[PDB]
Amino acid sequence: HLACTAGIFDPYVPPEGDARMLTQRTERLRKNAASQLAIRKIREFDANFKTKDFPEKAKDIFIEAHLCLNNSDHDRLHTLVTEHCFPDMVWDLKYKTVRWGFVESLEPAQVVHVRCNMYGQVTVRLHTRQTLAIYDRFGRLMYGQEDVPKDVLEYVVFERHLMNPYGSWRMHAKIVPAWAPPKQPILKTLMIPGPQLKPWEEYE
Amino acid sequence: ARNVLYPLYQLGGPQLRVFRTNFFIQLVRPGTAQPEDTVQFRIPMEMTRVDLRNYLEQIYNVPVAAVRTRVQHGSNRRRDHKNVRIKKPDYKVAYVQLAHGQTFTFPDLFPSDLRCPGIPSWFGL
Amino acid sequence: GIYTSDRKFVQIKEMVPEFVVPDLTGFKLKPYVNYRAPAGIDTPLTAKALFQETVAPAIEKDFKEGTFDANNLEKYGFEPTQEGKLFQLYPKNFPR
Amino acid sequence: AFVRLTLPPPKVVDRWNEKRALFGVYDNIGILGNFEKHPKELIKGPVWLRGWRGNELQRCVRKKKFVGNRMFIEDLHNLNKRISYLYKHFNRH
Amino acid sequence: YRYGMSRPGSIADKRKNPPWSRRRPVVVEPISDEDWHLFCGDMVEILEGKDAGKQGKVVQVVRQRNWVVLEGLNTHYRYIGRTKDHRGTMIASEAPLLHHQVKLVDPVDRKPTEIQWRFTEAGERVRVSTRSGRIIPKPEFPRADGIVPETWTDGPKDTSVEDALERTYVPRLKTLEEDVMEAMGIQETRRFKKVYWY
Amino acid sequence: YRAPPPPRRRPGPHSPDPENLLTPRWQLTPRY
Amino acid sequence: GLEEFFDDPKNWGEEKVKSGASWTCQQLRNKSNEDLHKLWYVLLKERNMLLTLEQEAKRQRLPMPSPERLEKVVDSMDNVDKVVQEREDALRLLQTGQEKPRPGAWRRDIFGRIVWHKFKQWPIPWYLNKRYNRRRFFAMPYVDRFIRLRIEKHARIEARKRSLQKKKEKILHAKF
RNA sequence: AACUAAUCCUAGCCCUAGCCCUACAAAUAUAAUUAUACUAUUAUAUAAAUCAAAACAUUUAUAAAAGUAUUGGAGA
Repeated sequence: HLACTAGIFDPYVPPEGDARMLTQRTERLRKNAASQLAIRKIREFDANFKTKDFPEKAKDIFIEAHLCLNNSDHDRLHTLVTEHCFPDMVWDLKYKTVRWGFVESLEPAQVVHVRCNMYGQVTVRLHTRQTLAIYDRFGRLMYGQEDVPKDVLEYVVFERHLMNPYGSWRMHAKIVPAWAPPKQPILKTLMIPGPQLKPWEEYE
Repeated sequence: ARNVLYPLYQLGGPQLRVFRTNFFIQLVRPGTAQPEDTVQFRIPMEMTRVDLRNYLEQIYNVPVAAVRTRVQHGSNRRRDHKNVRIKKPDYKVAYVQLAHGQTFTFPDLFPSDLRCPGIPSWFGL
Repeated sequence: GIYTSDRKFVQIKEMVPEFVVPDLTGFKLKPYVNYRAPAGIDTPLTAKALFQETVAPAIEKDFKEGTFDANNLEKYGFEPTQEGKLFQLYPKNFPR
Repeated sequence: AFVRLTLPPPKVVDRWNEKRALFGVYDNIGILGNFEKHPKELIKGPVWLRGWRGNELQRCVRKKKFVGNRMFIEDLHNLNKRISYLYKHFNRH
Repeated sequence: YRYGMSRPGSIADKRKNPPWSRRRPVVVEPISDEDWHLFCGDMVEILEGKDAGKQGKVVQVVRQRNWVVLEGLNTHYRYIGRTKDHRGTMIASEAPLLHHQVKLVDPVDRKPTEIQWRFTEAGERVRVSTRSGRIIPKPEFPRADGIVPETWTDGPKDTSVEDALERTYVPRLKTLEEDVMEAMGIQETRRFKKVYWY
Repeated sequence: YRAPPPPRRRPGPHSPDPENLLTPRWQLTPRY
Repeated sequence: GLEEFFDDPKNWGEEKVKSGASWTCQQLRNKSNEDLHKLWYVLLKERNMLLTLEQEAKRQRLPMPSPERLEKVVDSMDNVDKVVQEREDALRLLQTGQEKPRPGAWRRDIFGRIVWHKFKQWPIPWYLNKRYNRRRFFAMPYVDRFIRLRIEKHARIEARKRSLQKKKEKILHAKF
């Protein structure tokens, strides 16, 4: 049984300078031709789905999901996110302790584009400052700063199974814009191994 | 017909006719190198070489020139968990040479980010 | 065949089975049947059904006409003995 | 020796169940019934020891007589052999 | 042999129930064919479990363990494709539900109403609610193999529909062997000598 | 709970069945 | 023909071969005696070809395409035999009344048990056959002890199963 | 916080009660399990002893009246 589908039905293309930017909201109205028919499909099963008010509900799930990581609330996190999202979030955090906090959001969240036997997928735009610090099994710090805020802009996709009566909005994936800055480097150092050769072979 | 009683024949009795045949045969790729006309067959232990000739000639209309047959002893070395010897079923291999200049060859059946490792790629923070 | 005295094999033609192979040309039945074809409820044949299908109609016609007597049981299909038939129902004298 | 690492399952006993609550009723059948039925008549068990008691040899001997006609040949022979050993010990030592 | 979620005779089943297993037997209350009321495709409400109170449709029934399987209910999470190269992806995997953990649903009123088995005019047994007596018709479920009898198209070695349904038997006082002789006209005048059966 | 009915011995004449194998011989005598 | 021993060349290498359901007993009953005889060979021919392919698959250590085909053919052949046997059985009772095709009777073996003895064909009568008379159909006196053991063993069997049932009941009480 | 090990509850049984019982094919007593001829085909006397009599010899069990009258190397 699958309650989510990997990938995005229609990939929204973020425009450079959107962070600087009413305005963008009108662009959705201009682009409602592509998305409003999709919005109707979510509305048909729900009828309370509005692009203006959806981000608040989605934002709570996104923030809550990250909070579960601090407490390792795997059971809670499963409900918050779809099955596709969960493996990425927690697999690499095994035997690690992370302190995550949410600073005030820089800009209000707004729905960006939606494209759904029926899995409604809604793209949301979020810019928020957060704090991250990950430590080793021994407690040694390996990544992030305990009390320094980092401003991150990302687009988050939630997915709900419209057909199922029990279907609910769960985070499915995050769309990363190319203009987004690179992630912070790790504290530890890595080594790129040299070419491996047999005794007969010689270095080149 | 196998695992059945055949009617006893006495002088003046009818010819023995098997209207329905229980003998089941399978063509096998020859393990050893044999002449192309020669064909290997696995047949029930109660079937005679003459029956195979009649069987092929009547049911399958296959002309046969010569027949050679052998009985293979099944290995009983294998034992189960209870230490009871397991016997491989004994089978008879028949080498059938085709007639009328026909030649046979076995058909070809079944022709995270590298820069940031250990941190889940989901995090953008 | 028979092994006689002097350790000599003498094949007997009658004891050698002959495979009677029917002609499959014009026969419409094949190894498998359609899933489209509905299955038939099993109704095993019994002596009562066999007698009713074959023997009953003759007697019913004869009984109304009155041309029935005990002596003529063979007339309606009774076999006093199985001898003379190539296939004897009892004792069985033919192979499967 | 080594001992269980877990407690046995809890047992709950009802002391006012019909069997325990009504145990012994009619034990005064003789005095309260005009002695028409003796309380020994209320004994339920093997036939050869209903209203009777004795030592093992007496019990075994009484058992043989009561159901000897219904005893298995193997059982009867085994009982006889056991009685023979018992007889010598009690009646000669 | 302890019946499990894995189909009997599977590789996992052999590991689960080895021939030398001598574990404490599992108790499953025997349920008669008349007593049993749960069938695949029946909408039922989970009395207890992870998803208790959520109505679902049955998709698999292991009557040996009195287990009813609901798709998308009593569902846990596990990794699909977990391998050396890839971490793996979470999937939703159902867990067995015992018969007492579910009850049939009345179509008119959605509730877990106790039912009693009784026949109908057509003769088909139908479960009838003990309270608010109503007829719960047998649900329609597709064939497990996925082969629709009507849609099936004859392949090689498959007879046409008409040929199979043709009846050619003519009742007569002759066996198959005799009938074959009559059609093929085999003639043999020799007769076996008397055989002393004993 | 209520106690079961008291055990009672059946009164009145009772005639053993002569044909029955189980019944002892002495119970079929004229003295009986 | 040799080609009949093998599957269709087009089907060779395919994952499966499309086949329908096996012949049911009722349909075979509708078919005539001559039709039933022909169908037996048709099923037999398919069965032999599938057997030949399966044996080659085992040698090649490869999967057999559509193994259900052999099962369907075997079921059809079994259904054919009983339908033909039913007609043979019905006629035998009508003309002779004998409930078994082979002459037989109930006889007592040397162990004291009563077993159905199937008669055998002989060219000479029993009294002129010393070897047949040599066969023993009588129970020795020492079997009387065995007969008592059989009655006791039957009684013991009832006790053992009850003990076995009691142990199973412990599971019911223990689990619940 | 260590290796070897250890831990478990039913597998089942036991005694009484109840109850007499009347539960595929093919091949076989030939050399059993060898599809048809050979070659006729067939068990069993008291149970004893051991044992007890400290050996050993006649001898040594196998509802109440009553272990009484009796019997016994009058002894087990």
